[PDB]
Amino acid sequence: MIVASILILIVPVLLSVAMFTLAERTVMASMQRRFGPQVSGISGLLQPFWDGLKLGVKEPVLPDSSSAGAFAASPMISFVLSQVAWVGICISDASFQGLVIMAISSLAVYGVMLAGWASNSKYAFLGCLRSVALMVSYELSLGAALLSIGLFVTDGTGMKCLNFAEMPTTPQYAMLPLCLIFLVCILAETKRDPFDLPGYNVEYSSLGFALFFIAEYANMAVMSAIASIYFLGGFSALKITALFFAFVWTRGTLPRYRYDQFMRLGWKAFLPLTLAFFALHASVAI
Amino acid sequence: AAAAAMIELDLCFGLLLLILFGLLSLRNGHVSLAHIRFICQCWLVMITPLEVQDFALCILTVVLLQSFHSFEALLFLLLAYIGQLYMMHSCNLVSFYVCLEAQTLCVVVLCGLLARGASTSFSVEAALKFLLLSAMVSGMALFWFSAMYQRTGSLDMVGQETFWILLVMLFKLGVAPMHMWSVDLYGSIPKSLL
Amino acid sequence: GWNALPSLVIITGIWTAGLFALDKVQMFRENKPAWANNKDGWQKALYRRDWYLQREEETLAMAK
Amino acid sequence: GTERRPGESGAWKQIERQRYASDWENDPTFKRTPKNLAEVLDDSASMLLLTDVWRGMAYTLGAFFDKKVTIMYPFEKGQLSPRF
Amino acid sequence: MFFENSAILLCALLSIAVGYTKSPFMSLMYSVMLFINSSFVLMMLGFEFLALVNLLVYVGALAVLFLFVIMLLEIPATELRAYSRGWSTLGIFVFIINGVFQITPSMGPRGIITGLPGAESITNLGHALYLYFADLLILNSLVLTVALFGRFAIAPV
Amino acid sequence: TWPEPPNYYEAPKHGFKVTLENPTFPIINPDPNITDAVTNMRSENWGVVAGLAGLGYVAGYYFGAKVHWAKPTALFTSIFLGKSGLLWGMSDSAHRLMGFKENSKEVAANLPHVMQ
Amino acid sequence: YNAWSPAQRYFVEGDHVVTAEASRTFQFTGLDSGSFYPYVIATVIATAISTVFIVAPLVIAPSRVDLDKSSAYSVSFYLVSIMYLLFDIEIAYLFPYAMTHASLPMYWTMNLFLAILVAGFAYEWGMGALEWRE
Amino acid sequence: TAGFVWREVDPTGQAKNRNHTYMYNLKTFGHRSYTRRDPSELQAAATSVEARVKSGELGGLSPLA
Amino acid sequence: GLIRNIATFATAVVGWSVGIPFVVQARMNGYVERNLATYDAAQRQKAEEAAIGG
Amino acid sequence: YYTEGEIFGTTFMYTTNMMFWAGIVGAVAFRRNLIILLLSAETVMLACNMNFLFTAAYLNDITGAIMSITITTIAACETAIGLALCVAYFHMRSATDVEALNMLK
Amino acid sequence: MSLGEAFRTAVYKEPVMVWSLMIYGVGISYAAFVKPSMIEPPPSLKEVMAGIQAKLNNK
Amino acid sequence: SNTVRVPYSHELYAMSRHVVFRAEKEHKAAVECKGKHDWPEDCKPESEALVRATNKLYKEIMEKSPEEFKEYAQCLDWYGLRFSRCRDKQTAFEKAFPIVDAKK
Amino acid sequence: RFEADEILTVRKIVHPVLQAEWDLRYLEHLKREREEEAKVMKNVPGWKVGESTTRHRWLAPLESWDKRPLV
Ligand SMILES: CCCCCCCCCCCCCCCCCC(=O)O[C@@H](COC(=O)CCCCCCCCCCCCCCC)COP(=O)(O)OC[C@H](O)CO
Ligand SMILES: CCCCCCCCCCCCCCCCCC(=O)OC[C@H](COP(=O)(O)O)OC(=O)CCCCCCCCCCCCCCCCC
Ligand SMILES: COC1=C(OC)C(=O)C(C/C=C(\C)CC/C=C(\C)CC/C=C(\C)CC/C=C(\C)CCC=C(C)C)=C(C)C1=O
Repeated sequence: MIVASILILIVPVLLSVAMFTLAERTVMASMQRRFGPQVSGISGLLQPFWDGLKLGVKEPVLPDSSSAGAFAASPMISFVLSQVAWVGICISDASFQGLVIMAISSLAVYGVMLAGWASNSKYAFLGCLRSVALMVSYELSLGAALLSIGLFVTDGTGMKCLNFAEMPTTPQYAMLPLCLIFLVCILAETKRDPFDLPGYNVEYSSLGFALFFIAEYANMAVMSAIASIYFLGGFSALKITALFFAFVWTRGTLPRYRYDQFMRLGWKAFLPLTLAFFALHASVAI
Repeated sequence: AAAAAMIELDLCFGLLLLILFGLLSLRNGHVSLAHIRFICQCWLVMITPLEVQDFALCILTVVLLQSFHSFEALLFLLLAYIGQLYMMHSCNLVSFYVCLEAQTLCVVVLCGLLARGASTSFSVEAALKFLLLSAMVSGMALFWFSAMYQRTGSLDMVGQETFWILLVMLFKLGVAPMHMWSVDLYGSIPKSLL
Repeated sequence: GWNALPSLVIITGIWTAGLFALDKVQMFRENKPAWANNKDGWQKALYRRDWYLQREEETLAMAK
Repeated sequence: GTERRPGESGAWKQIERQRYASDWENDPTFKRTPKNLAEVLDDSASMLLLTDVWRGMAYTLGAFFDKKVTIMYPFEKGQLSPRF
Repeated sequence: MFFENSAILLCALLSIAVGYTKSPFMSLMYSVMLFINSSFVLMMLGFEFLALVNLLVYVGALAVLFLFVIMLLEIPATELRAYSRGWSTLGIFVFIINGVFQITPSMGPRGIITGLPGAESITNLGHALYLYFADLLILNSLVLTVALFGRFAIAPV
Repeated sequence: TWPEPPNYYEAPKHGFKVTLENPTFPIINPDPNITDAVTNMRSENWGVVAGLAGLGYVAGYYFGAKVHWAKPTALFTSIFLGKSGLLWGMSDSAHRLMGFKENSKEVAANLPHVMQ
Repeated sequence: YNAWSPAQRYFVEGDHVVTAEASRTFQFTGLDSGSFYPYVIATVIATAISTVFIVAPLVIAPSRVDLDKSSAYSVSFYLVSIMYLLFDIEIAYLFPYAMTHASLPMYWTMNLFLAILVAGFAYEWGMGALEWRE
Repeated sequence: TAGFVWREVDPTGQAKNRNHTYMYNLKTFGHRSYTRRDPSELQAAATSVEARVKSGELGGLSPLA
Repeated sequence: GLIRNIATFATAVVGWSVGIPFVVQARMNGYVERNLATYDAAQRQKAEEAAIGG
Repeated sequence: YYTEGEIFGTTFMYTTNMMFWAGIVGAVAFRRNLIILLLSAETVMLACNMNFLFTAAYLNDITGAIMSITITTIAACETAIGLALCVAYFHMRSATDVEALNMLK
Repeated sequence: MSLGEAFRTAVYKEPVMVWSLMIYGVGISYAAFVKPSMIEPPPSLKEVMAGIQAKLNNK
Repeated sequence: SNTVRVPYSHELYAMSRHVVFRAEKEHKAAVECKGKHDWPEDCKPESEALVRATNKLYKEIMEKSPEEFKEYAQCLDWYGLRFSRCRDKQTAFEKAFPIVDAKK
Repeated sequence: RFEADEILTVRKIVHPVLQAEWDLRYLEHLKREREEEAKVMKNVPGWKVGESTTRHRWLAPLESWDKRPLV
């Protein structure tokens, strides 16, 4: 029954990832006064499936100067971690569920760094360290935000936890600036605009590349569900769609930062703000 | 009631104020820090209890601080003094382990920091060897403490496992034949840390 | 625009149907709509006692 | 607006120059220091809480609900002249 | 209980494997596998939070620093006498005597112990850390301060 | 076997350093706050606070003048030694109030209706 | 895992309980509360799926051998990695605080902990170590 | 404390040297002790419980049939 | 090669998972045997002390 | 003669003893670099941490968890300082040593 | 300069640091002073349960 | 050996208000015995009295108001023994079977 | 806090009933074990059935139903 529940979870995750990448193309097109994919299937509804099948019959490039095992292992590790994080969202009852998902998302750094070590490109090694530095820098603000969230999460028996079923079903109006910081931290983790300067998958083709992008979009959906649980009073389909629309909307209208600019932002703005909010919420919670 | 612990709160408040004062003095470009050293010596006197051995250690460290000149070195020596003072009051292997490890980390960092000239790499080499040799002795201490804790169920330092803890203590004094880390340290590290 | 509406509707429908199916499957596995609640040591002790006493009631039923 | 700030300067020599000297106060293209409480709150609501990102977001959301300029080739064609 | 005992015994294999291989990258990969497997072993004992701390600190933070240092400092010299010099037979004999036959075990005269799962309470841990062991908590903070200042002073310029 | 039902909302009343004594003097207040500690402090405590502050000012002026920064060094050193003395004096007053030190002066002043 | 003693089975005798436990369905409301067992199965299933994704283009795709197709087309990270290590340890320390209903002396002890943290952080800020110009 | 100790001399001399671990644990955690019940009370209580069972104001040992 | 290394790792893991429990079982059997010898010697000493101790 | 819990406990203790001696000896025996020596020191710390957590569960006692947190803190601090020193020494001595981080050659 | 000029220049040149320190100070001050003035202020099991039922039955 | 058991956990939670209002003396005796004596043999009569007094009360409720008790206990079972999700069933059961004997 | 206080009160009510039920079951299991031991060791010279090991304090079983491994 656990294997059945996990496969029944896995099916809409992949279907949703295909529909997310189509919806990103089409919403980005509608903001730019065009159409986006319409030809490939009726209303363009077959475009992600033909992208996946095109990459399926695409030639796998295995460079004969790299280490083949780590090269194969990097997108597998990314994909596996995304699927495991989704299972932790929906098929768990653990006491420290948010800490579990934070631990899983801290493991997601390895696919980037294994891709940087494996492929023998000069600037893949240069960009992997930058991407890892960005993700590493914003993980701390995510953790301090979780500290602020957990100060008010108590179940019926009186025990404090990070269990998702014990979270309240009303929006957390008291933590609006922390919610905004959380959303920009999600944007920084997924390497989206305005942090998309670093790429690391420059040597990958066919289904290894497809695994990289499925992992990226599934991680975006994980973080969207986490933000909707923590701040928006629950996990729902409408909230997932609205937050995804917001992320595409921000990608349509903004330019990106330099490397040192978002490093200064994450180490001089977001971390002191989350720590100061934690101290204020701890003072309130007494 | 926490009224019996004002010296601990005073220790922490003094460290918090001293870091901020050292930051403000360095924003002016002061190339000497005798005022910081005097405040460090005052802090050393203010946290030491009224025993003979405690004050012997305190007066010794006040005299030693006159041979050190940077802010970071003074901070490392103060945080090594905290371990040196509180090891004399340790009645378990928990506090024993933490005080010894704080002292080892401070010594390693000071050996790295203060070297100059052609002897810089020799000092860094001897500091690395000391750190590697210290790590396995710390592992031996933790392993046999875990053995003692499982056997007795308490924190009493009795039984056969005290022989390995004694060997840990003999390593920290440079007792032969575990003496060669100190012989390596004497050949390269500068005279003030010696 | 009107071209972006079908994909955005389909994402919602996919997640609605998938969450409904996953809910029905896990409800069949657990038989109570509070299986995902936080449980401390007392609640774990209570569930384990209930399971073992249910097994004992089954064992005693097949003897009369 | 086209105004400048000490801190929003993209380089390092000007960042070092604005935090160690008040030569930027002579330049007329800089935004002046707030003088009272309400001006400080306006400056903080500019820096924190964004509101400059939001104007661009409102424009792009208006474009999301606007008309499109795409032709459906080859069922629809462009426009040419007899001199082509 | 075959898979649980096998998962327990796998940690010793990975501990040997860290030093056995000649590739530093593969040594770090073995260490990451070992720490993940040990975090799952600690959760057999009933510890949920401390296993997550194991994962988050060692795999999430420290192994990234290891991989950056290795990838920045290791030009391939596995042929350059890392294979051509072999290993030490005296050290292997010491490992066999002390860790396989275990002539000086930690249990001493005892040879059998009953493993018992716990029930971790984080309220008890919070009470202990912030009331009963508060001086040790502050001294751990001072050690972290030593680490931060000392690294920033020792950073190569 | 069956454990005790845990009380999540009650924390133990425990200070990390335990005195291991019974008081040998009359107990006025077993748990005085900071206002209680300052309002029953003796004059010798204020005298040693002012002496420490003055010595700190003079020595800070001496050491801060070598880098031409004498006045802020004097102010900081004065505050540093003065807060050390103030913590000492408040602790002494609280120990007299709790009964661990002699408090004949304090019993005849802190109990207006329980004077005699 | 199955219980190996009569005390672990609440002193229920018989052979029906032993077989019923060994062949039980996974249940968070039965014997497997807070179990973390679905995390292992998810890893196994997802590793199977990604391996099938890796292997399949070696069968159903064209391939041509070429020597050019198989060819290539700071200290700030040390700062970030070591600072992230120390700050992650500090957040892990702060987590048992937030999971308790803390009294006031716990609050002031935690604030002393945070104060030491932010004092070291503010020293590194003031010396210009968080300005990533190099 | 839980890992540190401080030793000071009693000015009056009216303090007795004991094990500070035992004293610390007595103040911090206490010490629970029990006694065996006298057997005559056991048979008296068993007789009273048997009488309460027989007279009908006590139920059975199981809720089942 | 990659297939050789994966096969060697799988072989080492399976061989370790089957071979070490026999080492542990032999060690526990030796401890049980020595403990039973100690119990019998203690019973013999108790009988001797009862015989000449009244 | 012995139960499943006794097999589980004895297997845990045998595993951690072999882990401790593997971390102490093996990287030195195989003549590896200072980076791998620091990794093996982390293996030693992991063995001690697992022993403390096992004992804390075994006695129903809090001291093993306190020791676990402390061990993680001290081990990470020492490892970070050691890696910084390794990088500094490598940059100081690579012009004449090549194999500078290997002192067991 | 006074409090006002230095504060305005500091918040104009670096607003996030000043606002972070203000949030931290508000929390510290509320727990130190504001909370202990306005918001701060053996029965058997049967009386406790009777009180719980009495609190439940009106609402 | 004889089979000794008390009702299931949701039934125990559903009947826990009547235990202190109708079997207080057995509860007091069991608490005092467990405070005084650690060996389970030394507290056997009071343990037996408390078990039998709980089971007699369980037999009383099923004779007087079985359907209200069954729906309330099923509600407590469904929602993980959270009392705040079954106030209406609790009110109906306490109306059918009062906690203390009313109008006496 | 009100919900937690109610649940704590109910758990305090239920805890002696459960401990009593545990005690009676433990006694019955001990009786069965003593019958089995008396059947096994009847011919062994000097063996006593039912010999408690400790002298003063009762020893609970090491293992219990409520503590299980997670994975
Ligand atoms: C620029 C620096 C100036 C410093 C001096 C001025 C600042 C004032 C000093 C700070 C406050 C006074 C010192 C502490 C007062 C404790 C006395 C007390 O009882 O106060 C409260 C005690 O609570 C606290 O605030 C306790 C502080 C705990 C501090 C814990 C950490 C101690 C230090 C550990 C360091 C470890 C050692 C490191 C080296 C190994 C509660 O009062 P009450 O009992 O009357 O109220 C009862 C109410 O219900 C709450 O209890
Ligand atoms: C940077 C800015 C940070 C902002 C921080 C905001 C802090 C907000 C604190 C809000 C406190 C909770 C809201 C009111 C609930 C009180 C509960 C209560 O008394 O229950 C009894 C009672 C309920 O009746 P019952 O049925 O008897 O429980 O409620 C009241 O009496 C509440 C009456 C309204 C009082 C409103 C007070 C507004 C000002 C509070 C302080 C604001 C300044 C603090 C900082 C100053 C500078 C340091
Ligand atoms: C501007 O952003 C974007 C990109 O740049 C970042 C892109 O690169 C792409 C293109 C890349 C894509 C679509 C690859 C990632 C997605 C995949 C592979 C789809 C996953 C879907 C699955 C597994 C379900 C399909 C399989 C089915 C139905 C099974 C069929 C079986 C049978 C018929 C038997 C897009 C669309 C995009 O917008």
